[PDB]
Amino acid sequence: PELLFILVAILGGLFGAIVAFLLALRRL
Amino acid sequence: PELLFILVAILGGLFGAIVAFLLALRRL
Amino acid sequence: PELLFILVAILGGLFGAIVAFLLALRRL
Ligand SMILES: CCCCCCCC/C=C/CCCCCCCC(=O)OC[C@@H](O)CO
Repeated sequence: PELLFILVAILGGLFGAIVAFLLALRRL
Repeated sequence: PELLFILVAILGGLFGAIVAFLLALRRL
Repeated sequence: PELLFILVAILGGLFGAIVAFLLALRRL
């Protein structure tokens, strides 16, 4: 179950980076 | 503990995208 | 060990953000 929780953390970081990009476009 | 794990994973990706953007502005 | 679970979540989240930043960098 260790590797699966890593992908969850990796997928969450992938999601957070796109949120940072969408918030930037919201300003632009 | 599960909610905090996915939270800081999203915050890590949210924080990593901003630092990379500031690293990108350093080029140009 | 609730301390190191959060650290790997930060590492996994930062990993995901760098993935997306280089993933979107390919599209250009
Ligand atoms: C704890 C931090 C709180 C917010 C601090 C805000 C001030 C510092 C920086 C502000 C601007 C951040 C913008 C960040 C925008 C998201 C990153 C992005 O778009 O990357 C992809 C692009 O480079 C295109 O390939």
